[PDB]
Amino acid sequence: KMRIILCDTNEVVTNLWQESIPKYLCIHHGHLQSLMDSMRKGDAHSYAIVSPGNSYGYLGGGFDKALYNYFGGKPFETWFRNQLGGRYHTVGSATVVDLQRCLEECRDGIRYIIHVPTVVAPSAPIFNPQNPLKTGFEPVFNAMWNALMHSPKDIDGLIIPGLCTGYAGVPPIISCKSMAFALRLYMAGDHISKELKNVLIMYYLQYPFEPFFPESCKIECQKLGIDIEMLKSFNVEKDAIELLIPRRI
Amino acid sequence: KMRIILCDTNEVVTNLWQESIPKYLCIHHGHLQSLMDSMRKGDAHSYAIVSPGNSYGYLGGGFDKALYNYFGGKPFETWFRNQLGGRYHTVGSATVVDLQRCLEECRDGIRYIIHVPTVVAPSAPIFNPQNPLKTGFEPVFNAMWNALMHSPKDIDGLIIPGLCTGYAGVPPIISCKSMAFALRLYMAGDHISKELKNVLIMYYLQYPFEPFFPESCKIECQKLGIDIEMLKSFNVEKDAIELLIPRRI
Ligand SMILES: Nc1ncnc2c1ncn2[C@@H]1O[C@H](COP(=O)(O)OP(=O)(O)OC[C@H]2O[C@@H](O)[C@H](O)[C@@H]2O)[C@@H](O)[C@H]1O
Ligand SMILES: Nc1ncnc2c1ncn2[C@@H]1O[C@H](COP(=O)(O)OP(=O)(O)OC[C@H]2O[C@@H](O)[C@H](O)[C@@H]2O)[C@@H](O)[C@H]1O
Ligand code: NA
Ligand code: NA
Repeated sequence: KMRIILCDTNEVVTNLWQESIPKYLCIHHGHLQSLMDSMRKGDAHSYAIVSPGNSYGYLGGGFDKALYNYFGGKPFETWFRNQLGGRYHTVGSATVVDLQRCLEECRDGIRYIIHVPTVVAPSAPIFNPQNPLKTGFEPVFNAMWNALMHSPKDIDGLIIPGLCTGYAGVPPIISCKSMAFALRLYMAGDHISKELKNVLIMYYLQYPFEPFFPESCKIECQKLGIDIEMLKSFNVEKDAIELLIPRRI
Repeated sequence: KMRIILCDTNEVVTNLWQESIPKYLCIHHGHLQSLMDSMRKGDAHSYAIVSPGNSYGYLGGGFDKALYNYFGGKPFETWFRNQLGGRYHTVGSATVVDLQRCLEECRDGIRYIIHVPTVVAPSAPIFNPQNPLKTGFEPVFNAMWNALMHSPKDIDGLIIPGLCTGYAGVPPIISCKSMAFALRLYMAGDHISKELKNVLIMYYLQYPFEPFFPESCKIECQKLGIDIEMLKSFNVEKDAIELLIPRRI
């Protein structure tokens, strides 16, 4: 129903998206601006744009900069930061900014910006090859999961760029995988219970805590064709997402 | 106006709280249960309890366990998890659960539980001495900041235990410092602009990004008696919070 548009100027990101994801979803290699211009020859449709930002709402670089240019520059940034309460928002949070208030700056079919801080400030990458899990796989998944969970149900399409793949410095190979996983859970709809999705996330993030693996979910894995042994030993650095969410689903 | 009650069974945590914090705030060494029993000889008052939990809302250990016992055990946990949508909530998020619905389980003057996930699951500590900042100072500050920002404005008191100091495995000496800082910013009220607080957080977390340090905040530091040089070089492991928020304020 809701179209998901993955947009990014880095072909490495777009190529990786093509590989890890099975209409309902579209991939666009190129600038957001052009995708927007391109978004004027179809409906002759309201969207929300996920933007990986900083904890303060400044839009001085990366994807945020495209948003800054496209929506009115420095007055828009000023307005934007005020919508966020002008204060610190933690990485792990997500805030929807309604552009409808433009009527009090309006443009195209974009009504929302889902602000998801990926860095406190771009003073240094968040990534550390010593632990690609805590500084890569996990933060990207969380940012994607929150953006999806916060997506207004009234929109026609959701525009999302690579997350943490710019100033945050997370390798695309790592980010794309977590984005693909979050999206795969979301697209599984009700074919997988919420509880089982919770369990799949827990093992994907390598937190093998048995007490949080209910028997009902074990029965559901057997019914869905998910190998429980491989689930309990899922290694985010070597195993395919398919082992958690079979495409047959 | 709003009373803040720091409660914890670990005397190391309570002792450290005494040292890093200057009525409006109370410290209680002891079990939450007894503080609640104690909370019946004063008003002859509605509170909110901050609870450091996991991403799934299970209440099987630590402070959450006290909540589990006190509010109805396994039916309460079941109800609690449903209030959270029965799904994954990221570390960095905060969700207020209204116990008012008890009338459809009601007890004392507690109306809210501010659920702040500090771990995905208690399968291992989140702390790593290799980087006490990214795995200690920062996550504790974020959890405290969010709990405070999410505190309902209608409550009389806010009950908070040590955050990340149990199953998360963050040393009290580190956690208490970040909790003290978050609380010091909050208690500074309007005596410090929101923007300056943003800057103090940024440097406290060691993200020295100059472009995010507005000139107006520099002028405000000079006016408030804050040494800008020491701000730009604040070292969370060696410098006193006082250097960021002078007690004279
Ligand atoms: N105009 C654009 N169009 C499409 N994609 C873009 C554009 N500009 C950047 N991108 C892509 O968007 C992705 C996101 O990178 P960033 O914007 O840098 O975000 P990430 O979390 O790394 O970093 C966010 C941080 O960087 C700051 O610019 C931003 O304010 C925030 O503090 C990258 O894969 C990048 O190639
Ligand atoms: N009954 C109690 N009364 C007062 N303080 C208590 C009590 N039980 C524990 N505490 C204190 O509360 C603090 C919080 O520790 P945890 O509850 O373990 O929480 P922290 O983030 O480490 O870990 C949360 C994680 O542990 C799990 O139990 C919980 O569900 C979550 O997954 C500690 O300083 C601990 O001494
Ligand atoms: Na950005
Ligand atoms: Na707890």
